[PDB]
Amino acid sequence: AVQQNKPTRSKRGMRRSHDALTAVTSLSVDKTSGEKHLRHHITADGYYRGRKVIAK
Amino acid sequence: MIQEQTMLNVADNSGARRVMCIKVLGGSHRRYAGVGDIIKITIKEAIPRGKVKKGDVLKAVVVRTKKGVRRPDGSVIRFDGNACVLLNNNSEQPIGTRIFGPVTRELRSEKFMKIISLAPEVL
Amino acid sequence: MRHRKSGRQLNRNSSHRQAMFRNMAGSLVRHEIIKTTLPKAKELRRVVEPLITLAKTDSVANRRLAFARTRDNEIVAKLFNELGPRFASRAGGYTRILKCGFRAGDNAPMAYIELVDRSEKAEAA
Amino acid sequence: MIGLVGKKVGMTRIFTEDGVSIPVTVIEVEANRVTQVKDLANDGYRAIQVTTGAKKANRVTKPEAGHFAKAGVEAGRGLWEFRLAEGEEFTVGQSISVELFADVKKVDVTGTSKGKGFAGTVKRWNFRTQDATHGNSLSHRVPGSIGQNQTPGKVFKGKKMAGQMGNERVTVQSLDVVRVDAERNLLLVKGAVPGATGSDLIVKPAVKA
Amino acid sequence: SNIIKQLEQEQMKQDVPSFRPGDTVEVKVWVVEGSKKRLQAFEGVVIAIRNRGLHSAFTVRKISNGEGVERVFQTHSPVVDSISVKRRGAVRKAKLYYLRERTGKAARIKERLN
RNA sequence: GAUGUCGGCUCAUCACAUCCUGGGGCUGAAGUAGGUCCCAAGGGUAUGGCUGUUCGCCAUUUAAAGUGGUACGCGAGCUGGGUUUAGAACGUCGUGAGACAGUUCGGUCCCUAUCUGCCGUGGGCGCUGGAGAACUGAGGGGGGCUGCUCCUAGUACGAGAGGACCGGAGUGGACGCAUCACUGGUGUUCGGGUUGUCAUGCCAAUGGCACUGCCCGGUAGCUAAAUGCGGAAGAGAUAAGUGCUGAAAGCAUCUAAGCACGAAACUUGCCCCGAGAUGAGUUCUCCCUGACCCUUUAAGGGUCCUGAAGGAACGUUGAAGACGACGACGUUGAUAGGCCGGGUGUGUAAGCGCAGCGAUGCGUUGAGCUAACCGGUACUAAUGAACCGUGAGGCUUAACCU
RNA sequence: UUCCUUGUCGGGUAAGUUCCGACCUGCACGAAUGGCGUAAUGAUGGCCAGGCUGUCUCCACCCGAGACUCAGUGAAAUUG
RNA sequence: CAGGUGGUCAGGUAGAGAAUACCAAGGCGCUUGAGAGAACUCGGGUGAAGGAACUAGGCAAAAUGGUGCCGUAACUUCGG
RNA sequence: GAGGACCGAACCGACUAAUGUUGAAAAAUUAGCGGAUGACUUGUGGCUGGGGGUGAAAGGCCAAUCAAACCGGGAGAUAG
Ligand SMILES: [Mg+2]
Ligand SMILES: [Mg+2]
Ligand SMILES: [Mg+2]
Ligand SMILES: [Mg+2]
Ligand SMILES: [Mg+2]
Ligand SMILES: [Mg+2]
Ligand SMILES: [Mg+2]
Ligand SMILES: [Mg+2]
Ligand SMILES: [Mg+2]
Ligand SMILES: [Mg+2]
Ligand SMILES: [Mg+2]
Ligand SMILES: [Mg+2]
Ligand SMILES: [Mg+2]
Ligand SMILES: [Mg+2]
Ligand SMILES: [Mg+2]
Ligand SMILES: [Mg+2]
Ligand SMILES: [Mg+2]
Ligand SMILES: [Mg+2]
Ligand SMILES: [Mg+2]
Ligand SMILES: [Mg+2]
Ligand SMILES: [Mg+2]
Ligand SMILES: [Mg+2]
Ligand SMILES: [Mg+2]
Ligand SMILES: [Mg+2]
Ligand SMILES: [Mg+2]
Ligand SMILES: [Mg+2]
Ligand SMILES: [Mg+2]
Ligand SMILES: [Mg+2]
Ligand SMILES: [Mg+2]
Ligand SMILES: [Mg+2]
Ligand SMILES: [Mg+2]
Ligand SMILES: [Mg+2]
Ligand SMILES: [Mg+2]
Ligand SMILES: [Mg+2]
Ligand SMILES: [Mg+2]
Ligand SMILES: [Mg+2]
Ligand SMILES: [Mg+2]
Ligand SMILES: [Mg+2]
Ligand SMILES: [Mg+2]
Ligand SMILES: [Mg+2]
Ligand SMILES: [Mg+2]
Ligand SMILES: [Mg+2]
Ligand SMILES: [Mg+2]
Ligand SMILES: [Mg+2]
Ligand SMILES: [Mg+2]
Repeated sequence: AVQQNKPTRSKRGMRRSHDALTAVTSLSVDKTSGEKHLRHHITADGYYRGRKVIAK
Repeated sequence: MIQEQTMLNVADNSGARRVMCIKVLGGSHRRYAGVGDIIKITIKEAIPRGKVKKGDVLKAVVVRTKKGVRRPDGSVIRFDGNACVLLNNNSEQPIGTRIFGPVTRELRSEKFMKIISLAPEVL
Repeated sequence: MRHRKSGRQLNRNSSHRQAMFRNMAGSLVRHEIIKTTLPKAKELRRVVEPLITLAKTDSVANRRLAFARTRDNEIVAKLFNELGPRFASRAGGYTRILKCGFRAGDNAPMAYIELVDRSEKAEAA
Repeated sequence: MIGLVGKKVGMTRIFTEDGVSIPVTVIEVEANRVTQVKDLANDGYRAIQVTTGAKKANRVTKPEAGHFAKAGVEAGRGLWEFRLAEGEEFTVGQSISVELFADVKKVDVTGTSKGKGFAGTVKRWNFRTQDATHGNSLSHRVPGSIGQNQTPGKVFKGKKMAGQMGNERVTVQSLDVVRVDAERNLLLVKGAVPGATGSDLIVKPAVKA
Repeated sequence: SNIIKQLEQEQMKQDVPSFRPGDTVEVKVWVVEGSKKRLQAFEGVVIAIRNRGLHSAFTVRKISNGEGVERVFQTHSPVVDSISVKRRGAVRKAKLYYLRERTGKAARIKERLN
């Protein structure tokens, strides 16, 4: 099975109307280090909910 | 749970030993026959000098099944083999004069009272 | 359908899952904190925490039964000599899953899982 | 007659003293509280709106809370309407108990059947499986033909195909009422009713005989 | 749940004797033939027991008139009038389904001798 | 510059010149059972033996085993027996190469679906302030089969044999829906037995591998063979048909005026979907009551302040699920895991003691272990926030109030 | 090898256009382009029976690999 | 690049064996992963009752399976 | 201790089915299958050349090529 006519650039754009990425709504701010992080994820320096959970 | 091509033992003394169900009577596209159902059979093996001979086409009533019967309280009564009793092709009366092995009370009907009265044990 | 069923398949056969969680449980009690994918971490709880509950009653029967689940005497020793007494008063929930970033190689959701009492005094041994 | 909203507790059996096992479905029917009465003047049809169960105050929204406060009843886990037959009168805030079915012999139970997800044509429409052997190539449980040649040149609407099965409203009719236990908010009907354990059920007297 | 188990415990018999797979029991059931109701005995080996509270059951096997018969009883049904253990068997398994393939001397069961 | 060609399988759909069931007229229609014609397409409408077969014959059923259309429906769905390449052979024809709807044995069936269509399921925007619910029902779909026994009654009818209409009751077959209490299946996540071998230092005890090594059982879930329920009654308008009154046509006449009956068809009644029904409906509840500037001065633009109801997101998840969606829950917490207790399953662990030359047996012991189950329990993980959504909601007219 | 032809009769099956036995009416067998037999042999053709079974009645569940979602890479036939 | 490619070497336990299973010496985990646990396809496991009713056809599957001893028919070219 | 003897690995082959059919592969994989001391199989080297070779014979094979190979030339053959 294969196309009988070349689909247009218009049809191609309509199909991709749902391919748009959804940016992260908002980052959480740690209460101790004040860093930004994904909610429910530890920070880049190992903080989570105001606690140094990993020492690296 | 008897269907066509099923081989059954004979529970009477009519002379047949092995019969094969060739039709489940009583309804279009009917699939199975339980205890108390009439079936059309052919005789695959008989004793040398019985009342019936190999090749005859008769009717039979199923009296024992491996699938078993279900009682109103949920009980089951299963048997080790399938067995039937040969009936006259048009009169629906038992051909033999004796019944071997137990039967169930599903046969408790005026149509098969002859079988119930002859059975060694009714379950 | 999957109604009321539990346990993840993790794209492995049964014998591979059993071997993997046996190794992963041994690594968890040896280092007290490891980093793995979030699905593997959640299933590891149903493996390691029953071992800690088992290690609360020291006996040759429990030790052998723990050895059958781990196949490592160094692991069994630490379970009954260290982790048993350390969790004697805690009623379940000996682990803690902390979600972290995504693995660079395949964008897998990673997570740390650690024993809850991995405090500043764990540096003694 | 109006019906009641209950919850499917599960299935068990009742042994009758004469030796008969009756498979029953236990339906927990707590007090149904009338929250709104509709009439021909204001709404164009006669019906009552009931609620049942309880709900945590932190999970009810202000629009819903104001609706329950208007009636003066505690917030339940949902709202259901029942068309009133001619002669039935109910007041808002009035509570309706399971003893309404004291003399009812047969009921119709409505629920949401269990969801099977995406189901093939064999499971969903009882299609016949093609041959498992005898040369069959990758076509064991496929539906086979779905139409005729060029003359229709299309697939007819309503063709039986694979798709979502279950998880829909289903009514079982004419179920015998085995027992009405008013003091325990229980209703035992003979047979099986749609839905999983814990789902909401709507029990009405049998519209047929 | 608390609701269903409450409905079941008020239907269960309180005097069902204890028996194990391998014991030969004599079960007496109620047979109704119209206006009469007599007790029919059914003695055989217990080859399976299903423990489910009210839904408990056990299946008894016997050789009757050369035909092997198995009957599954609902132990809390009012049909089952009484249950009596005749002798106690000594088996290693919980389901004696292998007895279906044996007969005569091959289907013998050692007495528990407790 | 290719429209794959028989039959079968799967899946159908329409026609009515109807096979069954329904309604009738006539009968050389006593009854039963038929014959024939009219109306009627709602539903239903065999399994096998032989053959590539369609067909047909035969066996045995059934209320009946309808006739046709649909590319002799259906190969980007299956099959490849037949037909229809290359091999070979027989009969036959030909000097021969070869040939024969003559026969015989053998003989590669490709395609990841763009569009239409169809089955499901979402996103967007709309519906005129926003939001959360509950509905109305325009419209659409599903469903509609039937046997046998009993009573009426051995009555009506009939010389007898035989044997009813109408009406009522029970119980089946086929089909459909739902469910898992029961009976079972499965149950490579539970327990046990056991062969070979390797390892844990060795014994003992375990683990790995051998299709889950082979097996025996089996929880939850799923499920049929399991067990509940369904087809209706009723109503409206009718078909063929039967009529009442009744002229045209002093009679007669079912019809012309008028009136009454009349079928599984039609419209309802039953079940499901359903306000994108743009003709975008109804009801209930909830939320928002700040400034200021510019300009071409309007359904205008901008700044500051403000951010509600609610939503979404994230997290724990679900008998919900391809993904979305849908449901529950997020410390004022039982959402998941763990833990505790129980249940269930398996069947008397390990260790020790005793007996035995030993294999092994006995006692401790219905022991030990026990997945998805039940009841509990904040031990672990579900965070303070942030984000989206605003600030009283056009014009005209009419009835009401000012 | 036989068109007529599913010849006829017998056997087997409840039922056998195939099979086996016979008949001879050989459309159009026939004697080294061999005739008729033939033990053994055959991944040879036809037919029957026992055993066995998900081949089927009629499918159910389960274990894996894909399908599906996420990240990376990234084709093809076809096309006024 | 699941293909093809001559010769040599030949450990242990079980085994008739260079079969097969598990291992030694030695060498590898096959150059995308991570989730999910739909239809459907592929490769497998199990299956109530029935047991070829499937089908052109028992296709496929299931089944049989070793050693020793006992015992073994028609027919035969006397070997089978 | 004979055998174009028997069973069965290597080895040679290719009967059935499924898969694959823009393949892992321009002929394979998986499970079964035949021969397996011989008219056996295999390595290295050699010989036979296109109306010719070779052929336990299929018009088979002769470099993925065969009812007359391939390459260059006649050659811009001819084409109602
Ligand atoms: Mg993967
Ligand atoms: Mg579901
Ligand atoms: Mg079929
Ligand atoms: Mg193919
Ligand atoms: Mg058109
Ligand atoms: Mg063209
Ligand atoms: Mg048709
Ligand atoms: Mg007509
Ligand atoms: Mg109708
Ligand atoms: Mg056609
Ligand atoms: Mg086509
Ligand atoms: Mg062919
Ligand atoms: Mg030829
Ligand atoms: Mg194809
Ligand atoms: Mg198009
Ligand atoms: Mg189960
Ligand atoms: Mg040892
Ligand atoms: Mg190893
Ligand atoms: Mg293994
Ligand atoms: Mg427990
Ligand atoms: Mg046959
Ligand atoms: Mg045949
Ligand atoms: Mg012949
Ligand atoms: Mg000749
Ligand atoms: Mg010759
Ligand atoms: Mg032969
Ligand atoms: Mg991708
Ligand atoms: Mg080689
Ligand atoms: Mg090897
Ligand atoms: Mg799968
Ligand atoms: Mg089976
Ligand atoms: Mg069986
Ligand atoms: Mg058999
Ligand atoms: Mg057949
Ligand atoms: Mg057939
Ligand atoms: Mg085969
Ligand atoms: Mg096999
Ligand atoms: Mg040889
Ligand atoms: Mg050999
Ligand atoms: Mg091979
Ligand atoms: Mg040989
Ligand atoms: Mg030729
Ligand atoms: Mg070549
Ligand atoms: Mg020239
Ligand atoms: Mg030219």
